[PDB]
Amino acid sequence: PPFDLDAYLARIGYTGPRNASLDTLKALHFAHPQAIPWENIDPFLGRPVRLDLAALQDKIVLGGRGGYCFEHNLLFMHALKALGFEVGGLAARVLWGQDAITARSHMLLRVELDGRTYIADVGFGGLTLTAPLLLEPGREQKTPHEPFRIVEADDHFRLQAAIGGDWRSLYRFDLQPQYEVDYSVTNYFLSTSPTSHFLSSVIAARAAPDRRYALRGNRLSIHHLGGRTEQTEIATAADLADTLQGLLGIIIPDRTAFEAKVRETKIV
Ligand SMILES: CC(C)(COP(=O)(O)OP(=O)(O)OC[C@H]1O[C@@H](n2cnc3c(N)ncnc32)[C@H](O)[C@@H]1OP(=O)(O)O)[C@@H](O)C(=O)NCCC(=O)NCCS
Repeated sequence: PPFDLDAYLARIGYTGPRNASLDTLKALHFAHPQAIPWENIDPFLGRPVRLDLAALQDKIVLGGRGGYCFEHNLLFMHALKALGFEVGGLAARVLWGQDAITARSHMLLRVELDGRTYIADVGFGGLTLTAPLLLEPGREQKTPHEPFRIVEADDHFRLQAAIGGDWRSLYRFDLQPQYEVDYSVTNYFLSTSPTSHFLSSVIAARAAPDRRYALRGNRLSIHHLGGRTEQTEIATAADLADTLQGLLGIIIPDRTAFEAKVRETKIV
Protein backbone atom coordinates (compact mmCIF):
# COMPACT_ATOMS: atom_id res chain seq x y z
CA PRO A 1 0.00 0.00 0.00
CA PRO A 2 1.38 3.43 -0.99
CA PHE A 3 1.54 6.77 0.77
CA ASP A 4 -1.71 8.71 0.33
CA LEU A 5 -0.47 12.22 -0.51
CA ASP A 6 -3.93 13.70 -1.19
CA ALA A 7 -5.15 12.63 2.23
CA TYR A 8 -2.03 13.96 3.96
CA LEU A 9 -2.27 17.36 2.30
CA ALA A 10 -5.99 17.50 3.16
CA ARG A 11 -5.09 16.68 6.78
CA ILE A 12 -2.74 19.69 6.94
CA GLY A 13 -5.03 21.90 4.80
CA TYR A 14 -2.52 22.42 1.97
CA THR A 15 -4.16 23.43 -1.29
CA GLY A 16 -1.08 24.86 -3.02
CA PRO A 17 1.01 23.59 -5.94
CA ARG A 18 2.43 20.06 -5.73
CA ASN A 19 6.11 20.26 -6.60
CA ALA A 20 9.57 20.04 -5.03
CA SER A 21 10.20 23.78 -4.68
CA LEU A 22 11.50 25.68 -1.68
CA ASP A 23 8.23 27.65 -1.68
CA THR A 24 6.30 24.37 -1.30
CA LEU A 25 8.69 23.16 1.42
CA LYS A 26 8.11 26.43 3.30
CA ALA A 27 4.32 26.14 2.95
CA LEU A 28 4.22 22.53 4.17
CA HIS A 29 6.61 23.29 7.04
CA PHE A 30 4.33 26.14 8.18
CA ALA A 31 1.08 24.18 7.88
CA HIS A 32 2.02 20.73 9.28
CA PRO A 33 2.87 21.80 12.85
CA GLN A 34 -0.35 23.88 13.01
CA ALA A 35 -2.62 21.16 11.75
CA ILE A 36 -1.14 18.14 13.56
CA PRO A 37 -0.41 18.45 17.26
CA TRP A 38 2.59 17.15 19.07
CA GLU A 39 1.50 14.82 21.87
CA ASN A 40 2.28 11.63 23.82
CA ILE A 41 -1.27 10.30 24.41
CA ASP A 42 -0.50 6.73 23.24
CA PRO A 43 2.73 6.31 25.22
CA PHE A 44 0.99 7.85 28.26
CA LEU A 45 -1.90 5.36 27.94
CA GLY A 46 0.51 2.42 27.35
CA ARG A 47 -0.56 1.97 23.72
CA PRO A 48 2.08 1.03 21.13
CA VAL A 49 3.42 3.71 18.82
CA ARG A 50 3.81 2.30 15.31
CA LEU A 51 6.16 3.91 12.80
CA ASP A 52 5.35 1.75 9.75
CA LEU A 53 3.67 3.71 7.01
CA ALA A 54 0.28 1.96 7.06
CA ALA A 55 -0.21 2.39 10.83
CA LEU A 56 1.26 5.91 10.86
CA GLN A 57 -1.07 7.31 8.23
CA ASP A 58 -4.12 5.48 9.72
CA LYS A 59 -3.48 7.12 13.07
CA ILE A 60 -2.57 10.68 12.08
CA VAL A 61 -4.01 11.24 8.61
CA LEU A 62 -7.21 9.12 8.51
CA GLY A 63 -7.68 9.05 12.28
CA GLY A 64 -7.02 12.76 12.79
CA ARG A 65 -4.69 12.28 15.76
CA GLY A 66 -1.18 13.57 16.45
CA GLY A 67 2.06 12.13 17.75
CA TYR A 68 5.62 12.84 18.79
CA CYS A 69 8.90 13.35 16.85
CA PHE A 70 9.26 10.07 14.92
CA GLU A 71 5.62 10.04 13.92
CA HIS A 72 5.70 13.66 12.70
CA ASN A 73 8.99 13.54 10.81
CA LEU A 74 8.51 10.12 9.26
CA LEU A 75 5.15 11.29 8.01
CA PHE A 76 6.62 14.54 6.73
CA MET A 77 9.45 12.63 5.01
CA HIS A 78 6.93 10.38 3.23
CA ALA A 79 5.07 13.49 2.00
CA LEU A 80 8.24 15.27 0.86
CA LYS A 81 9.41 12.16 -1.01
CA ALA A 82 6.04 11.80 -2.74
CA LEU A 83 6.28 15.45 -3.84
CA GLY A 84 9.73 14.81 -5.38
CA PHE A 85 12.11 16.23 -2.72
CA GLU A 86 15.47 14.67 -2.01
CA VAL A 87 15.16 13.95 1.71
CA GLY A 88 17.07 11.90 4.28
CA GLY A 89 16.60 11.12 7.96
CA LEU A 90 18.80 12.46 10.76
CA ALA A 91 18.90 12.02 14.56
CA ALA A 92 19.68 14.41 17.40
CA ARG A 93 20.47 14.49 21.12
CA VAL A 94 17.99 16.73 22.97
CA LEU A 95 19.50 19.62 24.95
CA TRP A 96 16.23 21.47 25.82
CA GLY A 97 15.36 20.80 29.48
CA GLN A 98 18.27 18.33 29.86
CA ASP A 99 23.05 14.33 31.58
CA ALA A 100 26.37 15.52 30.07
CA ILE A 101 25.52 13.52 26.92
CA THR A 102 21.90 12.67 26.18
CA ALA A 103 20.61 9.86 23.94
CA ARG A 104 19.84 10.43 20.26
CA SER A 105 16.17 10.61 21.12
CA HIS A 106 15.00 13.05 18.42
CA MET A 107 14.44 12.80 14.65
CA LEU A 108 14.90 15.51 12.02
CA LEU A 109 15.33 15.65 8.26
CA ARG A 110 17.75 16.95 5.69
CA VAL A 111 16.45 18.20 2.37
CA GLU A 112 18.77 18.82 -0.62
CA LEU A 113 17.54 21.68 -2.82
CA ASP A 114 19.61 22.61 -5.90
CA GLY A 115 22.78 21.42 -4.15
CA ARG A 116 22.07 23.27 -0.87
CA THR A 117 21.33 21.46 2.40
CA TYR A 118 18.31 22.41 4.49
CA ILE A 119 17.08 20.88 7.70
CA ALA A 120 13.43 20.35 8.33
CA ASP A 121 11.77 19.31 11.59
CA VAL A 122 8.02 19.33 12.11
CA GLY A 123 8.19 17.17 15.21
CA PHE A 124 10.24 18.63 18.06
CA GLY A 125 7.34 19.82 20.26
CA GLY A 126 6.90 23.27 21.84
CA LEU A 127 9.47 24.81 19.55
CA THR A 128 8.79 22.83 16.39
CA LEU A 129 10.22 24.77 13.44
CA THR A 130 7.67 26.42 11.16
CA ALA A 131 10.15 26.89 8.32
CA PRO A 132 13.03 24.85 6.93
CA LEU A 133 16.49 26.23 7.79
CA LEU A 134 19.58 26.53 5.60
CA LEU A 135 22.39 24.45 7.08
CA GLU A 136 24.52 27.55 7.41
CA PRO A 137 26.34 27.86 10.78
CA GLY A 138 26.45 31.14 12.76
CA ARG A 139 23.61 32.90 10.93
CA GLU A 140 20.41 34.05 12.57
CA GLN A 141 17.49 32.89 10.42
CA LYS A 142 14.02 34.38 10.72
CA THR A 143 11.00 32.05 10.62
CA PRO A 144 7.24 32.70 10.73
CA HIS A 145 7.67 32.40 14.52
CA GLU A 146 10.86 32.74 16.58
CA PRO A 147 14.34 33.38 15.21
CA PHE A 148 16.57 30.29 15.02
CA ARG A 149 20.21 29.68 14.31
CA ILE A 150 22.47 26.73 13.78
CA VAL A 151 25.87 26.80 15.45
CA GLU A 152 28.83 24.55 14.68
CA ALA A 153 30.44 22.74 17.62
CA ASP A 154 33.34 20.40 16.62
CA ASP A 155 31.88 17.46 14.63
CA HIS A 156 28.26 18.54 15.27
CA PHE A 157 25.61 21.28 14.99
CA ARG A 158 23.27 22.75 17.62
CA LEU A 159 19.86 24.11 16.64
CA GLN A 160 19.05 27.15 18.81
CA ALA A 161 15.99 29.36 19.22
CA ALA A 162 15.84 32.95 20.49
CA ILE A 163 13.72 32.81 23.63
CA GLY A 164 13.40 35.58 26.26
CA GLY A 165 16.38 37.39 24.70
CA ASP A 166 18.70 34.35 24.95
CA TRP A 167 19.89 31.76 22.39
CA ARG A 168 18.61 28.45 23.76
CA SER A 169 19.80 25.10 22.37
CA LEU A 170 17.04 22.67 21.36
CA TYR A 171 19.30 19.81 20.27
CA ARG A 172 22.61 18.77 18.72
CA PHE A 173 22.99 16.68 15.58
CA ASP A 174 25.45 15.42 12.98
CA LEU A 175 24.74 14.34 9.37
CA GLN A 176 24.79 10.56 9.96
CA PRO A 177 21.91 9.06 7.93
CA GLN A 178 19.18 7.24 9.80
CA TYR A 179 16.57 4.82 8.54
CA GLU A 180 13.18 3.69 9.81
CA VAL A 181 14.71 0.66 11.58
CA ASP A 182 16.98 3.01 13.59
CA TYR A 183 14.05 5.14 14.65
CA SER A 184 12.09 2.02 15.64
CA VAL A 185 14.76 1.10 18.23
CA THR A 186 14.74 4.57 19.80
CA ASN A 187 10.93 4.75 19.62
CA TYR A 188 10.63 1.47 21.48
CA PHE A 189 12.79 2.95 24.27
CA LEU A 190 11.03 6.34 24.52
CA SER A 191 7.56 4.91 24.33
CA THR A 192 8.00 1.91 26.72
CA SER A 193 11.04 2.36 29.04
CA PRO A 194 9.99 2.94 32.69
CA THR A 195 12.72 5.62 32.89
CA SER A 196 11.19 7.52 29.94
CA HIS A 197 9.11 10.57 30.88
CA PHE A 198 7.00 10.17 27.70
CA LEU A 199 5.27 7.37 29.62
CA SER A 200 4.73 9.19 32.94
CA SER A 201 3.71 12.78 32.00
CA VAL A 202 1.25 14.54 29.70
CA ILE A 203 3.05 16.72 27.17
CA ALA A 204 1.60 18.48 24.12
CA ALA A 205 2.01 21.34 21.68
CA ARG A 206 0.51 22.95 18.63
CA ALA A 207 1.60 25.93 16.54
CA ALA A 208 -0.86 28.60 15.39
CA PRO A 209 -0.43 31.64 13.12
CA ASP A 210 0.23 34.22 15.84
CA ARG A 211 1.13 31.92 18.79
CA ARG A 212 2.23 28.52 20.13
CA TYR A 213 0.33 26.34 22.64
CA ALA A 214 2.48 24.20 24.93
CA LEU A 215 1.49 21.92 27.80
CA ARG A 216 3.57 20.09 30.40
CA GLY A 217 1.62 18.20 33.07
CA ASN A 218 -0.79 20.74 34.56
CA ARG A 219 0.74 23.90 33.07
CA LEU A 220 -0.63 25.34 29.85
CA SER A 221 1.47 28.07 28.19
CA ILE A 222 0.29 30.23 25.31
CA HIS A 223 3.30 31.89 23.68
CA HIS A 224 2.08 34.91 21.68
CA LEU A 225 4.31 35.72 18.75
CA GLY A 226 6.47 38.73 19.68
CA GLY A 227 4.43 39.08 22.86
CA ARG A 228 3.52 37.76 26.30
CA THR A 229 3.31 34.18 27.53
CA GLU A 230 -0.02 33.43 29.27
CA GLN A 231 0.31 30.60 31.77
CA THR A 232 -2.50 28.58 33.33
CA GLU A 233 -2.44 26.01 36.11
CA ILE A 234 -4.87 23.20 35.34
CA ALA A 235 -6.67 22.15 38.50
CA THR A 236 -8.25 18.81 37.59
CA ALA A 237 -7.96 15.71 35.41
CA ALA A 238 -11.25 16.70 33.78
CA ASP A 239 -10.07 20.22 32.92
CA LEU A 240 -6.77 18.73 31.61
CA ALA A 241 -8.71 16.49 29.22
CA ASP A 242 -10.96 19.46 28.29
CA THR A 243 -7.93 21.59 27.47
CA LEU A 244 -6.37 18.86 25.34
CA GLN A 245 -9.55 17.99 23.45
CA GLY A 246 -11.02 21.45 23.14
CA LEU A 247 -8.27 24.05 22.91
CA LEU A 248 -5.44 21.83 21.55
CA GLY A 249 -7.60 19.69 19.22
CA ILE A 250 -6.06 16.50 20.62
CA ILE A 251 -7.89 13.18 20.49
CA ILE A 252 -8.07 11.06 23.61
CA PRO A 253 -9.23 7.54 22.60
CA ASP A 254 -10.13 6.49 26.19
CA ARG A 255 -10.89 9.57 28.28
CA THR A 256 -11.78 7.54 31.39
CA ALA A 257 -8.44 5.70 31.41
CA PHE A 258 -6.70 8.98 30.66
CA GLU A 259 -8.34 10.86 33.54
CA ALA A 260 -7.85 7.86 35.81
CA LYS A 261 -4.11 7.81 35.21
CA VAL A 262 -3.84 11.57 35.64
CA ARG A 263 -5.56 11.24 39.07
CA GLU A 264 -3.46 8.21 40.04
CA THR A 265 -0.09 9.75 39.22
CA LYS A 266 -0.65 13.17 40.92
CA ILE A 267 -0.17 15.17 37.67
CA VAL A 268 -2.71 17.81 38.85
C1 LIG B 1 6.93 19.48 26.61
C2 LIG B 1 7.06 20.88 26.02
C3 LIG B 1 6.15 21.04 24.80
C4 LIG B 1 6.67 21.93 27.08
O1 LIG B 1 6.89 23.25 26.60
P1 LIG B 1 6.46 24.58 27.44
O2 LIG B 1 5.00 24.43 27.81
O3 LIG B 1 6.87 25.83 26.70
O4 LIG B 1 7.29 24.41 28.81
P2 LIG B 1 8.88 24.25 29.02
O5 LIG B 1 9.06 24.03 30.49
O6 LIG B 1 9.46 23.25 28.06
O7 LIG B 1 9.50 25.72 28.72
C5 LIG B 1 10.65 26.21 29.45
C6 LIG B 1 10.63 27.73 29.59
O8 LIG B 1 10.85 28.28 28.29
C7 LIG B 1 9.74 29.08 27.90
N1 LIG B 1 9.30 28.90 26.51
C8 LIG B 1 9.03 27.73 25.90
N2 LIG B 1 8.62 27.96 24.63
C9 LIG B 1 8.61 29.29 24.41
C10 LIG B 1 8.28 30.19 23.28
N3 LIG B 1 7.85 29.69 22.10
N4 LIG B 1 8.40 31.53 23.50
C11 LIG B 1 8.82 32.05 24.68
N5 LIG B 1 9.15 31.27 25.74
C12 LIG B 1 9.06 29.91 25.67
C13 LIG B 1 8.58 28.65 28.80
O9 LIG B 1 7.63 29.69 28.98
C14 LIG B 1 9.29 28.28 30.08
O10 LIG B 1 9.42 29.50 30.81
P3 LIG B 1 9.79 29.62 32.38
O11 LIG B 1 11.31 29.51 32.36
O12 LIG B 1 9.23 30.98 32.75
O13 LIG B 1 9.07 28.47 33.05
C15 LIG B 1 8.53 21.15 25.62
O14 LIG B 1 9.34 21.03 26.80
C16 LIG B 1 9.07 20.26 24.51
O15 LIG B 1 8.70 20.41 23.34
N6 LIG B 1 10.01 19.38 24.91
C17 LIG B 1 10.82 18.56 24.01
C18 LIG B 1 10.17 17.24 23.61
C19 LIG B 1 11.17 16.32 22.93
O16 LIG B 1 12.09 15.83 23.57
N7 LIG B 1 10.98 16.05 21.64
C20 LIG B 1 11.83 15.15 20.88
C21 LIG B 1 11.64 13.67 21.24
S1 LIG B 1 10.05 13.09 20.57
